[PDB]
Formats: sequence, structure tokens, C-alpha cells
Amino acid sequence: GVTSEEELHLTRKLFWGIFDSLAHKKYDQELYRMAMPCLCAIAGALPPD
Amino acid sequence: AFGFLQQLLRWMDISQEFIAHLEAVVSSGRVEKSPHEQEIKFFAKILLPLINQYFTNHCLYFLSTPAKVLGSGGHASNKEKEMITSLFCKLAALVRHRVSLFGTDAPAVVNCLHILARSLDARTVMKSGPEIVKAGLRSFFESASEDIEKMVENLRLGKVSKGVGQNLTYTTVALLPVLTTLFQHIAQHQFGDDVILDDVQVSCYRTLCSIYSLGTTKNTYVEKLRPALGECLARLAAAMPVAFLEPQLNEYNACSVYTTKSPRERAILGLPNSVEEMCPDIPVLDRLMADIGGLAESGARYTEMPHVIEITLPMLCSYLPRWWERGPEAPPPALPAGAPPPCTAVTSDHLNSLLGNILRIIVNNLGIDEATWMKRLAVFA
Repeated sequence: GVTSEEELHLTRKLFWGIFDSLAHKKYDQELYRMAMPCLCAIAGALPPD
Repeated sequence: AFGFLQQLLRWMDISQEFIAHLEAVVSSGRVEKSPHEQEIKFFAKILLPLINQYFTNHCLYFLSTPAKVLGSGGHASNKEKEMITSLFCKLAALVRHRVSLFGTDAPAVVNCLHILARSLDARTVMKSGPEIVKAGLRSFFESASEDIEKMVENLRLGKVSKGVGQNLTYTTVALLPVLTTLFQHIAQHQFGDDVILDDVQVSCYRTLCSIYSLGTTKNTYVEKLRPALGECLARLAAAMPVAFLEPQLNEYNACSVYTTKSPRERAILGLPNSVEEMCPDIPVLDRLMADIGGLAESGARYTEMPHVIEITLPMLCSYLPRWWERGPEAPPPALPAGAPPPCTAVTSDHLNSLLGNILRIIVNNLGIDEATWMKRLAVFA
């Protein structure tokens, strides 16, 4: 099947929720090591348009 | 993508803020407080891997156009194409002469530049785009030409080889690989006739002028830099819309500064008043072919002609195929557009003659102990 236009909305909020929070969190190597792959995977799933 | 790119551009001005602080402290007033330590780590450890992977997956989306769709579906808008162009220009200017300041993050920066270059739809940006965005792309080529000119004049042993060290390590690690990738991207998508038009041509001419000027130079640094310089020059020849090796037929080329611009102009900006004088130290195609043929038949080894094999041959191996399709003997759909005579004289004879000379060059060095240029020559031919 295909996404239902609601999972994409959840995915879009999930991306920016992590991105905004990580942009203010103090640098933690363990946190950054596994948050970055999550952002790449989420960004690679959302359609650009 | 519009929101994601806008945030990336928002961090670009932030990136410019602390690198200047790093440049300031590394010059005077040493302090290890690093007020932007969070910003530096987030930019280097999150943004660069994110830019690296995002545009690798969605490369076709930004290169697509409503006329020709390349990806599965959808195409980037003009504003998105403008933003990704400004992202490349800002990132390139960020690392310019600051490769050392990034430490181990410099390989990440150049990898992002490679991927951003492969996703630049420069045809639409240069044709229908804002002046600010277009001026950024023009400034990149102009800055690249100036850096290469400083590099080649230092390889001329003007300095022993301050800023000489910074310029040399920036060009050989960042500028040359990125410029090679950008020219290759332009050549594959036939963007040369739309991007390198008025001032990019002048910038590309100076790059073409300077790189070939290493033939009369014999040093240790030049020896190891020939494969990088030769590959960059070969890609430039594929993307150059002017037949710089055949100036006698330049009057029939529409994509030339001497035809697009009036004689009243081209004087406010310094031009040599003649197409033949743009890069006068480059031999014409007829002369260049004769020199290679003479070397091939003379049985000369690689040691007595390193410039021809490493630089001149890759240039011709890319110049001739481009202009064979735009000159005589091409399969011309030119019933309506056949009035302008071809601006080049490249036929199948030139390609056949060059290939025969290349084969004779290889067999002259067939039994030598060490020759690492053979693999590079094979892929170019």
C-alpha cells in the first residue's frame, strides 16, 4: 500500500521535533551518534514535494 | 524540501558567524571558550551527514523539470532549485581557504559539495532566476579561477611552497575535486550552452589558460598534481561551449562572448579584443594533433612527454567527441537550422588519428617498469 497522508504528517512532525530539539541539546556523542541516522532515514522517506 | 532547504540556508549564515570567530581567534586573541561549540558540533556532525544523504536520495527530484521528468514523480520548483544553488555557493565560500579550520570535518564538507554539485539544475537557475542567486554561482567560478591562478604561479616556483600553504591545500583537496565534479555534471546534462555564457566563460578561460600553462614547468609538486589537473581540464573541455582550440571558426558560435556581447562592451571588462588572444598559449587543434602524432611516431617515452599524456591527451579525448556532434559529419537534423556553418571542423578523421596515436604511445612504454598513467589514459580514450 501507500501512506495515508496522515502518517506523512506524523513523519514530518517527527523529523522537525527531533531536528529542533537536537539543535538546542548540548553536544552528547552518544545522542548524536544515533539521532543523525534517524533524521537521515526520516528525511529519505518523506517525499520532497 | 522547501522548508528543509530554508533551514539549511538559515544555518549557513550561522555557519559564517562562528568561522569568522574561529578565524579571528586563530589570528589574534587566543581563547578556548568556543561560544559556538554547540553550533559547530551540530553543523559538522548532523547537518553535513544529513545534506550528504538527503540529496543523494533525492538527486533526481531537483534535477527534474516539467519538460523532462527524471525521477519517479514530482519535480523541484524554481525556488527550490534557487535555494540548492545558493546552498552550494555558500558552502563552497565557507570552506574557501578554511580547510584546515574544519579539522577532520573537511572530508565531510567536500563530500557534501560533490553531492550538491550533482544536484544543481543550473540551466533553470541561470536562465530564469534571481540576480542574487545567479551572482553567487558566477562568483564561485570567478573565485575558483583566481585560486587556480595563484596555485599555478606558486607551482611556477615564484614561492618555495603563509597564504601559499592555505591556498595550495585548499585547491588540491577541495577546489579541484569539486570543480571537476561540477564540470562533469554540466557536461552530462548538456548545461554548457546555458551556464557558461558571459562571465563564466571568462572564468573558465582563465582556468583553461592557467591549467595548460604547466607544460613548461618541472617540479615535484607539479608531478603529483598532473592527474588532478588533467582530469579537471578534461571535464572543462566537455562542458566548454566554445571551440577554444579552433578560434578561426568562433564567428559561427552563438554561445560565445564575442557574439553575445557588443564590441562597445567587452572593453569595460578586460578582454583581449580577439578570440584568438583569450588563451594564446594553447596550440590550435591542427597544431596539437601534429605534435602528438610526431611524439607517437618518434617512440618517445613517458618521461620526455609527461605533460602531453597527463594533460593534453585527456583534453583532446574529451574535446573531440563533444565537437564531432556539432560540426561536419554529424547526423544533422539541420533542415531549419543548417544556415549557420558549424563552428568546428572536427570529423571522424581527427578521432581516428588521435586513437591511433594513443595506441602507438602505449606500445612505446609497453615494457617499462612503472607506468601508473596507463589506467588513467585508458578511461579517457
